[PDB]
Amino acid sequence: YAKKIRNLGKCAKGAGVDLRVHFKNTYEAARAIRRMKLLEAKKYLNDVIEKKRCVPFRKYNGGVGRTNQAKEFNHTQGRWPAKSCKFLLNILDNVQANAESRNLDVSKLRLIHVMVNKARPGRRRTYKAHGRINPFMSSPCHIQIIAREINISNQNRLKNKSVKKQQTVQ
Amino acid sequence: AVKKVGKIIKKRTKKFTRFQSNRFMRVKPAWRKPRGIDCRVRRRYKGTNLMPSIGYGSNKKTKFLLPNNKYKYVVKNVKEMEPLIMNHTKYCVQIAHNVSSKKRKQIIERAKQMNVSVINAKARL
RNA sequence: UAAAGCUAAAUAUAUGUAGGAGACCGAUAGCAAACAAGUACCGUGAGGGAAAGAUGAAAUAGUACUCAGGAAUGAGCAAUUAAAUAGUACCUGAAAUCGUUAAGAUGGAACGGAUUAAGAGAGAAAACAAGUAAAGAGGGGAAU
RNA sequence: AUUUUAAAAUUAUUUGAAUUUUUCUUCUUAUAAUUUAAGUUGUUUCUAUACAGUACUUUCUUAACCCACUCGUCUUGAAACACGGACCAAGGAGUCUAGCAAAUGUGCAAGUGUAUAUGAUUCUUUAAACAUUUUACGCAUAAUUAAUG
RNA sequence: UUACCGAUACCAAGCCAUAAAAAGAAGAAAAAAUUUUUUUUUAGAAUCUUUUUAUGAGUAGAAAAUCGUGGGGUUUGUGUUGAAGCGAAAUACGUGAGUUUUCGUGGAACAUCUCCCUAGUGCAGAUCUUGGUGGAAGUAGCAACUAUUCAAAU
RNA sequence: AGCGUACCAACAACCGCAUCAGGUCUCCAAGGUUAACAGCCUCUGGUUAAAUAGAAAAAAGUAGGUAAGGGAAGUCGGCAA
RNA sequence: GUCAUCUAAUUAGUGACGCGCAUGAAUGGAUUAACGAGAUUCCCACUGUCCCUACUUGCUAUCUAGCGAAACCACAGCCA
RNA sequence: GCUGGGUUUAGACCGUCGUGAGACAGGUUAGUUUUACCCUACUGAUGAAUUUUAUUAUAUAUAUACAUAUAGUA
RNA sequence: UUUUUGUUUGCUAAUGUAAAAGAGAAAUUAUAUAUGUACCGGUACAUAAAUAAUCCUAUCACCUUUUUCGUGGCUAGCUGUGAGCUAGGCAAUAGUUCUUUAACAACAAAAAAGAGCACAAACUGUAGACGACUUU
Ligand SMILES: O[C@H](c1cc(C(F)(F)F)nc2c(C(F)(F)F)cccc12)[C@@H]1CCCCN1
Ligand SMILES: [Mg+2]
Ligand SMILES: [Mg+2]
Ligand SMILES: [Mg+2]
Ligand SMILES: [Mg+2]
Ligand SMILES: [Mg+2]
Ligand SMILES: [Mg+2]
Ligand SMILES: [Mg+2]
Ligand SMILES: [Mg+2]
Ligand SMILES: [Mg+2]
Ligand SMILES: [Mg+2]
Ligand SMILES: [Mg+2]
Ligand SMILES: [Mg+2]
Ligand SMILES: [Mg+2]
Ligand SMILES: [Mg+2]
Ligand SMILES: [Mg+2]
Ligand SMILES: [Mg+2]
Ligand SMILES: [Mg+2]
Ligand SMILES: [Mg+2]
Ligand SMILES: [Mg+2]
Ligand SMILES: [Mg+2]
Ligand SMILES: [Mg+2]
Ligand SMILES: [Mg+2]
Ligand SMILES: [Mg+2]
Ligand SMILES: [Mg+2]
Ligand SMILES: [Mg+2]
Ligand SMILES: [Mg+2]
Ligand SMILES: [Mg+2]
Ligand SMILES: [Mg+2]
Ligand SMILES: [Mg+2]
Ligand SMILES: [Mg+2]
Ligand SMILES: [Mg+2]
Ligand SMILES: [Mg+2]
Ligand SMILES: [Mg+2]
Ligand SMILES: [Mg+2]
Ligand SMILES: [Mg+2]
Ligand SMILES: [Mg+2]
Ligand SMILES: [Mg+2]
Ligand SMILES: [Mg+2]
Repeated sequence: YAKKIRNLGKCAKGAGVDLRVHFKNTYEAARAIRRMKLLEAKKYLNDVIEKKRCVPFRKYNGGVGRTNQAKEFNHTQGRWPAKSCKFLLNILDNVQANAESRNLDVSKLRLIHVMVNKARPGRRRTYKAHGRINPFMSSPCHIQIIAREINISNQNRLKNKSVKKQQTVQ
Repeated sequence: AVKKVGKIIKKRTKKFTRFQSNRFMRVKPAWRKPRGIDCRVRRRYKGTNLMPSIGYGSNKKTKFLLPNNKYKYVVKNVKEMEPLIMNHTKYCVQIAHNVSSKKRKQIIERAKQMNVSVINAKARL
């Protein structure tokens, strides 16, 4: 994992190797999640899956609509990336399980590192124009998630000068 | 600008970076001299990168002296250390980057015996 | 001494096989082909014609087991190894590109040069202290 | 390590002159010193009674003042409303031989080059190195003429 | 009528290179200590050293000095107490190509500047080749064939 | 005697670089309306699928409709309807 | 091109005229019923062609879930 | 943005010119009008942020910029 | 509001100033004249006329003794602050400068004292591509 941890005893990690979900949506979801208690994050994910709360598309915001729920994050654009959300939820669950297996309280766990890297594209073919074959590739991803339990010089002359200054002030 | 320290004068502390090395990744900073019409650098327009030139060179007398005032000498072995027994105030040892730790230590020890300065004693320390 | 003929040797070999070589090439190089290459695949056909090597000393060390998972996978207080960010897409793993974190900047570009500045890192081999003394740890060389 | 000397100048002396009678009057006889000669040395701090700090060095970072137009390219002229360039990595272009030339190096020199080829007590390297029979040929040493010459 | 500001031009000084010119095959100086120790040097590399003066634009081009890469002969070395490489650097050196070093990775080779020998020897461009990767962009779009819906099962 | 005998025949099995609205030969051929193997609807057989669904129902587009009074005054031209 | 004709008006159309830059006889000339997805003009019918646009329907566009390209691109992107 | 009637591709006809292929700044007819999803511009549609920033006064005739100002909604 | 110390896992104590060294200064108005003042724009009398070439405000530390006057508080006295007068003779020494650490504003901690909205969701349709708006 990418993060500098020091003590892995208070941390619980979870990974997703090559996910069949779009890199951008998933990234957005991750961003939305970040710096949150694990349970709260899970709840948020659930809500998004049921189309109650949206994730704000702030980075990859090209063409994404203009939802009502985006006002919650001071933004205008937002979406409900279902499959991606589900994937993320699964990973969260895994992380939770891992934590349980150790000795970490799930209530005091915060997501300290939610990384989404883009995996190698799954190549497919699309057919265009005047007999033209074009790449119809997917954008798979790796997801890395880390949860964590959260609760000169003197100089004599210089000294003299300082003293003088003090005296002056007085 | 100019960087006087002792009698040691350095005319140009800044590196001369290649033209446009800051504009395209593919172009490294390593100085290359621009050729061809319409260079701007070649033509020396105000505001562009400067062209390294012989005027910049350091006085023949202090040239390869480092801040210490000693010419740096690279050392791979004790035998090599030895040419500088009669020169401890004028050349300073640097131990080769590829020397194994024991050998380095030995070299350092030798240097101390000789009173010769080591500029990189701390490698693998 | 024509209008009949034969005849070994030296001489030539980018073909084939078999040897031996190099101041040769080192996987975009070298044969097209270091690998199930004239193979896959394309062309009605004559023809055209690739890409693709490397884990480790040893897989007779190729991931046991536990937990979460529909499963993949993940995680481990677990496990092979010297080493798994050597996990079979496996040596090294650059750049473009992208992610996380931090710092900073931001009124229709950005970067840059010249000169400072404030930060933020780095550093002591010029950037102070030779020697003298008390006593430890070492190393030597010589004299007889 | 003798032009950081010699002289100039200046200071305190010493002998003789001068018309500019003058505590900087000049020459000159002699001796010491000094610097106005003969390119900056001294005093006191500070860093500092420090081993790296917030000081000092330097890399990066933005600022800020002033400046700064996309490079390559063909062109009288490119920032061009000229073309090529999305980006990056690797590959990617005056070479090799034949004969001639001048340049220069080297050996030999009216010669020179041992060509093929032979010979060896030569055989991992040895496809090189060595050796050249107990008037070869090249180029040069002579030119000139269509030509017998 | 002055005064002032104002160039890479001019002047004064330094330093760098180039060109030329002078010229060159033996010796103790000082300081610190306390008369003797300690601290520095004690030079002589002919394309070299010392000094002097003048000069320094530059495309096409020419030349010289360097620098680096793959291999060779020679030379003296570095490696599992970790080589090459790679990434970041560095009170680093060089005008500069670069060189050298530190940390991290790496896990096996690597140099030569001692001389010179050889080359398939240096890239930002060629609508360059090959392989990769972007912004465009989570956008265009996934609109012929009249049309689906409910319940259950897996 | 031997050989062929599955299945597809395009709707995704063929050729169109593809599970591409294209192309590709032949036979069988129901009721109604009707001149009609036309078109429209139905029975037998076959599907209810087609590189997507859902929600909204702006502009704009595209395939359509319909427009008072006028009737080519539009436009190169009654093109289109 | 002049006279007619068609129109409220005609560089069009038709019928004449003809010293015709440069028409003309199988380079076929002149005339022709029928035929033509032929070229041209006028008339009637008919209409959103137009006056003068309006409303409306499917399918797209639109938003969502899912998936998901490309051309192009020196860097980029306000003007006088 | 359209239209494509002409001009200015290939088909074709006539006239003149050319031995001819063909020529015509002579005539006549038939002849594919591709792409916005980029940036800006414009038209509309949301919408944060804004202390070296503000202030035409405030306060009980006197004061005070050597001063006020939070913010969030509406 | 006052005081104290500080600002020498991504965090969980916290710093920034285009400008402090006295950053001192409120008639108005004309420019071939103004300003006051007193009467009825007019008259008379003053006044500025190098107007910031000025004026104001600085340094009197100390504590104690003899006080005087002003201002602010509470029920003539008391206390605090500012200014003068009189007496006591008292203090600062950093070894020659290296900013004269002296301002403003924000904070953070410590003690002390006092005292609900909005979005969504459903609904709406005066709105509308989606937001947004209009509603409930
Ligand atoms: O020219 C002399 C000299 C002599 C000799 C010697 F005679 F020994 F061969 N050799 C010299 C050399 C040398 F030849 F290399 F030995 C160089 C320079 C000077 C040399 C110098 C004179 C100055 C002192 C050094 N030797
Ligand atoms: Mg030019
Ligand atoms: Mg140019
Ligand atoms: Mg024969
Ligand atoms: Mg190959
Ligand atoms: Mg080891
Ligand atoms: Mg590794
Ligand atoms: Mg290996
Ligand atoms: Mg690897
Ligand atoms: Mg400018
Ligand atoms: Mg031109
Ligand atoms: Mg061209
Ligand atoms: Mg281009
Ligand atoms: Mg290219
Ligand atoms: Mg290359
Ligand atoms: Mg010659
Ligand atoms: Mg020059
Ligand atoms: Mg190397
Ligand atoms: Mg080459
Ligand atoms: Mg390149
Ligand atoms: Mg080039
Ligand atoms: Mg390519
Ligand atoms: Mg059958
Ligand atoms: Mg069957
Ligand atoms: Mg089909
Ligand atoms: Mg085919
Ligand atoms: Mg289909
Ligand atoms: Mg009508
Ligand atoms: Mg009518
Ligand atoms: Mg008309
Ligand atoms: Mg009209
Ligand atoms: Mg029609
Ligand atoms: Mg008409
Ligand atoms: Mg007629
Ligand atoms: Mg004729
Ligand atoms: Mg016909
Ligand atoms: Mg692309
Ligand atoms: Mg046309
Ligand atoms: Mg034609």
